Amino acid sequence: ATLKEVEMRLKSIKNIEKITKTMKIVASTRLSKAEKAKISAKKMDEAEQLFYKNAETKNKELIVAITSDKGLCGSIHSQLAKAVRRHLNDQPNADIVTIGDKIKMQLLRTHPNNIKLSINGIGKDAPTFQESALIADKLLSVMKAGTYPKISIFYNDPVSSLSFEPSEKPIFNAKTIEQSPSFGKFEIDTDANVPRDLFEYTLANQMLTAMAQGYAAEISARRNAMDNASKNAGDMINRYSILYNRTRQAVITNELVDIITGASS
Amino acid sequence: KLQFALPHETLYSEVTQVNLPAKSGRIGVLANHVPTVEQLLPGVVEVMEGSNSKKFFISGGFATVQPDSQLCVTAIEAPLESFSENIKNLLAEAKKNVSSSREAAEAAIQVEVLENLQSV
Amino acid sequence: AAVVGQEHYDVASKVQETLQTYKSLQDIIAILGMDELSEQDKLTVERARKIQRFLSQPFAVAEVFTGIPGKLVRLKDTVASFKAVLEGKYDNIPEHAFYMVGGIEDVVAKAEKLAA
Amino acid sequence: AAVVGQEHYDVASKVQETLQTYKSLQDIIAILGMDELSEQDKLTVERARKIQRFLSQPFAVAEVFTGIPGKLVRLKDTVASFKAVLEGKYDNIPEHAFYMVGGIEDVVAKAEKLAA
Amino acid sequence: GDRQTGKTAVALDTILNQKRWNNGSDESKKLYCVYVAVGQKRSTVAQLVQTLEQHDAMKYSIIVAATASEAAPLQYLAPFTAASIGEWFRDNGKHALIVYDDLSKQAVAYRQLSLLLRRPPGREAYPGDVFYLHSRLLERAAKLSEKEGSGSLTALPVIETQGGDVSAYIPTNVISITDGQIFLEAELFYKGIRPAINVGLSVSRVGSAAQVKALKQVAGSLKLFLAQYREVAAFAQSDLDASTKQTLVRGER
Amino acid sequence: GEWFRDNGKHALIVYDDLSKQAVAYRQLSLLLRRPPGREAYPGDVFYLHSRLLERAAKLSEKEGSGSLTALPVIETQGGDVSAYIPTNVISITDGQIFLEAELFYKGIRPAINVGLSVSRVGSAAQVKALKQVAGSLKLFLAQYREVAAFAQSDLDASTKQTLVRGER
Amino acid sequence: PTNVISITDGQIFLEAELFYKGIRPAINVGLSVSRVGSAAQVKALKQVAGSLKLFLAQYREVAAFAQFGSDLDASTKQTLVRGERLTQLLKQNQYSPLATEEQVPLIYAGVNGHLDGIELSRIGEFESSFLSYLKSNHNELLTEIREKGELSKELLASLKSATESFVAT
Amino acid sequence: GDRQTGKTAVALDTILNQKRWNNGSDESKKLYCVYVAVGQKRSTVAQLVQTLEQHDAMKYSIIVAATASEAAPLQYLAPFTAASI
Amino acid sequence: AEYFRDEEGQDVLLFIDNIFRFTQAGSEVSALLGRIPSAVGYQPTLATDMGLLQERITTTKKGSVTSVQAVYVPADDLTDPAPATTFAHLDATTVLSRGISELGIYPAVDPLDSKSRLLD
Amino acid sequence: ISYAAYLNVAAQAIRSTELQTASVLNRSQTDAFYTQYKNASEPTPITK
Repeated sequence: ATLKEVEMRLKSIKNIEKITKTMKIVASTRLSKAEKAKISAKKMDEAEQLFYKNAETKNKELIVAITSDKGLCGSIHSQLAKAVRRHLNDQPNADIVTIGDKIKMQLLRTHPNNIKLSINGIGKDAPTFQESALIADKLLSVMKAGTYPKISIFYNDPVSSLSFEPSEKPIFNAKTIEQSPSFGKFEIDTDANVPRDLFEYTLANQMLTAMAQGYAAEISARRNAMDNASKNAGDMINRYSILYNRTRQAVITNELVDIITGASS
Repeated sequence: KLQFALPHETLYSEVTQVNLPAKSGRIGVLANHVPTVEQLLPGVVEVMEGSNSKKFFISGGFATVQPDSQLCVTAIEAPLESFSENIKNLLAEAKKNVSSSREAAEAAIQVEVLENLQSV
Repeated sequence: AAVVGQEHYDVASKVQETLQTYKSLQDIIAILGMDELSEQDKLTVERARKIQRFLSQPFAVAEVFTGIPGKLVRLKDTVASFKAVLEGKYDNIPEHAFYMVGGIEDVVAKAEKLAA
Repeated sequence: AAVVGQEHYDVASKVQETLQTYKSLQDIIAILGMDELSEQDKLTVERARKIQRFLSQPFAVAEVFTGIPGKLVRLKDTVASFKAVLEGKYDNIPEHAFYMVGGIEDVVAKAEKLAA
Repeated sequence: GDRQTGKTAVALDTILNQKRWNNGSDESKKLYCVYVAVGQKRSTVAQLVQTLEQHDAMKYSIIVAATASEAAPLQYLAPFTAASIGEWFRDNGKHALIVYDDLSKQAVAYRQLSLLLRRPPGREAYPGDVFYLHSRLLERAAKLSEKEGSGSLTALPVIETQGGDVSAYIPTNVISITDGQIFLEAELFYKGIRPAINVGLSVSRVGSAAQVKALKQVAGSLKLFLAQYREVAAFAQSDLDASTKQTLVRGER
Repeated sequence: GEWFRDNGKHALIVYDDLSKQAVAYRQLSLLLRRPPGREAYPGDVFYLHSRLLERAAKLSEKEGSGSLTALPVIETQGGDVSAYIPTNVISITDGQIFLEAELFYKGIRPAINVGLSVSRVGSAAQVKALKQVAGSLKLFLAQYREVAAFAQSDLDASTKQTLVRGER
Repeated sequence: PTNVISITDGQIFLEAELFYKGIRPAINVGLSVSRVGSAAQVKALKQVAGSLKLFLAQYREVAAFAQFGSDLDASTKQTLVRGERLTQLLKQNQYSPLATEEQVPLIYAGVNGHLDGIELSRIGEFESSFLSYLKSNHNELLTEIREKGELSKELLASLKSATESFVAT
Repeated sequence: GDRQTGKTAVALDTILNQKRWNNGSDESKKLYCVYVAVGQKRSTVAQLVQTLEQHDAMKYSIIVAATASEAAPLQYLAPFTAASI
Repeated sequence: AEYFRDEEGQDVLLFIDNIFRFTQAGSEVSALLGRIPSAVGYQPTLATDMGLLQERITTTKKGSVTSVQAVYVPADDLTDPAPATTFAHLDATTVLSRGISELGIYPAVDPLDSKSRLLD
Repeated sequence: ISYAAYLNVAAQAIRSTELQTASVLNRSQTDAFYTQYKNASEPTPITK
């Protein structure tokens, strides 16, 4: 009827409310592990930065970007899509390595030619050394990463535990490391191949950190989104509930009137 | 002061003597040591903070004395006790694997790991 | 398409389809944000938001009551105005620009007012 | 239970649960998908879809409304064939190879037919 | 608006403001205000009377009473009679006001009469001639021409929305008769906006050609502006343009 | 039932189902031209149902302790518990037991949903032994209901323990 | 309406939203039935349209899932792609009768997936042009559909060849 | 379905395709189409007959009408006498 | 109560049980009287009957009958006509919650929900 | 092979006493699928 169609639709909204509540909670649980990992990873990254800073390492641009395969991780996917596009105007020829499907789809539209590499299986898993290492290894072999005298990686820095600002950092090339200052305060002879090794090692170490930062932001975003969803669903519940109650009364009245009219005759 | 950091741990962040196996042989750091970068090879590692000594098994990484006397060690995983013969059984299989066949290089790395394992 | 001609009918058809989509995804929009819709659709939604605002035309004699001087637009002008909007020609400027104004030319001008 | 035979009952109870699970999970599938749905649950869903189309069975008097002669399947045969399905003895059979056909002999035969 | 949202208070304030008008001399600048209390507790009305006498406003105002106790036929006849009293002032040209609180309860009274006269129930079970009653009542209050002595009787009839939904037979019938409505939002009242005047659902027709020029100049377009504030905060809940942010900041003040 | 009760004994009368009693009275009333009422049921159907259900009582020791326990059964017409005949009976009754369709389908027999089952006398006449060993049971099951929605990834151990306990 | 529904042997439900969506006739097969069925369907058209209902039914379920997002697998998006073209295929312009002989090809093309090859927007152009192509070339084929009213193996092949030849265009 | 929303038009299309056989021969493959219009304004009917005359189909159409003005008994009688025709 | 108030000058407090069941009872009596049942069944004389009941309940200068009534909402629908009629008579509302009693708070009065119109 | 691939293989091997925790072991396995693109055109997604 009106009454039943209201009621079933209201039931749908109720079920949606329940799911968005449930999801928001599961996301919070998952987020805790993600964040825990990220601290340890970030500490490791800072030690490498200690070298780079003191070295003043300061590095065709390469673009790498990171998002999960998974969706509804807030606006991580599309805030990143917009900020990548801005620096894809700043290099309208850049070779894009898209780590995860979601950034790939949006970015793919803006320059199809520029899409050279993309990965998958990222989002399902939580960042692990194997993944980062393998992506890095493929970056060197497949993409010939070292040839590009500029590399830049984009990720989502989880600015605050309820915010994420998509962020980028420059992955430094071995040439830059060679001619950067504070040689002697970091020694290399020729019997080591530390620029060419350290570049590779920190190619992955930076990438893993970036992945950790991103993943934490993604799960955090998903929690935030599912929380806001619950609020919106509640409002619709209330609106259709008032409608349900009114509709119920109206049916009773209309039916009652019909019997009365007949009885009167 | 040793900064020993890993993507899942960080056991050190002053550490007095550290003895390290690097692609340059073995390096020992005592107080102010020359501020260098050294690639750490897969290792049996000793870290001493005071006279107290901690034995580490190290999966290779990098060692870098910073000019602010921060011995930044980054490695993928750590203690020596964790090393403890199933690894020998797997290494036998890995020796077999090289015969047929990245896998060739991998099995070669396994022979290197066997040396590192023997070091324990 | 005969009575008021094919061009008029085609222009109207697209408006109807677009708006019907906008109404259709109205549920989804509330349940999860507009940035949680498909990109192709999101263009449609943004366009539709413009179309909705565009439909305004300050009252021509209840101009007093509204407090905004009236606007009267020719039928020939109207077809042109909507045609452009459907081709997204003037879609690149605020919703406010399309809100409470007359013809297509007025939207452009109101963008200039807003731009200041 | 006893009235329709203990085996028959248990098999049919298992069918009911399997289908009921699929229906409850249908809501989960709607938003979440099978993406974060459990492997055990997925196997139950897959069985439910197979069972769902194992229900399908043409009618001889709906050769008019289909064109495939109906199936008159013996009671014992139905109990046996449904039991097997639940056990997952025929989870190596396509979902569509249960559709619009008789008992196990037909279902397997239709698997081969689709294979060819 | 909604029941007991200080519904009475809104009207009372009008009476209070016109105290200094009534302490005036120009007879045009006199509102002789009638408060018709239908279906209200004798106690509440008595408190109201005492309130009016506290603001010493009673001497320029009449109170007509058809309390909750009072019989339904008396309640039916209560607005009509009150409007007659109003007409004596109006037809003396003198300006006046009549607040009919609550005509929705009069609707219930006429409903009772109709049913007890066994006339078939109308829409929403309210008799179908309810429209005729209200329209006849309401149109007896008017601004008359200078020929007719510049008569004025302002009408403010007070309708108690069912479930705060303006769609509803008794409310809509009234809305169509009146030349503007002053819907008040329950949510805002609760959320401590006193007075809680919804501007989404408050309109006025030819009211915008009665106010002094000062309050047209100073207040110019503010109605439009806060119907941009309403919109601004509608979609405020991602990235706020500086224009929208400025509006939100202004809107809040 | 009164004869047994009057004789001081105890007995249990199960009225099954008063929903059909209502319809029959409706048939009589409408045919006797008595005015119709809510949900087209006669107006004094409440008076009848209440009158019937208040002839069940636990009589004083003056009256020799006797009693007539009663258990009316009401049939839900599409689960509409806001329906006029259910609402009336619900008011009259001192507790309700509410069986849910999902539970029946999910093979839980008895399919009583103990969420909306309440007894307003309840534990006052419960076996002391059984009272002791099942206050906890109510609380555990209550949690199991809340932790029901946790049935669909990364999930707290505490909830999972509850879930296991609840299912068993 | 309830009384009439019982009496009648069919329902031809028109959906209001689908009218606005521009599907005219705006019929929805979910609420449209023919209880006498395809005993009244001409043999040729019966052969071509055999799974048209099935495809549409699959499209409907898949489409429902798609509105609630979640990355649809390729098999579902095959359905989605087929279905979308079908929806456009259904559309018609009021007061334009069509000859059955020239409705049989269009359904053949769709069911034999040739129209999945053609972009959704220009499906309407394709249908018109396809008919023009048949009018030019396989007008012998059109004559046969009129004359014999059942598609033989030879007709199916001829029609298939004609469609394939025009898929390029 | 929903009123006036090509309500007439869906049906009218059917009448129009039966033109193809009607114009043709073989009376058993012909139909004769009787359009019954109950409760509709004269203008609607007039448009319909104009459309039918445009499609030159009033060479087989019968229009049985009971316009909106016309009496309620005549409206009740209208389907049953259309049936007779 | 009126003997107490008027003829013993006392301020008294009169409990009423369900005023829903007062209404419900009145609704039946209407139907028995054969009067046309008004909206949602409830008697056409509903408003007047409550009016008599709750205007005899009033504050006199002799005494005052204070009345505590129990309002058992019909299906928790406050949109129903009978609660609305009641709320007009009500001056204050004490809104006990069982959730609140479960938080160990006796009085079980839900503080946020409690509202009075003489809290001015 | 790359230096960090060498270290990776070594790290994976190094998680073998067998008495070590799941998280290490999870860190020592990956199921990700290395999709390959180029100029959009995709070489077949070889497992990562």
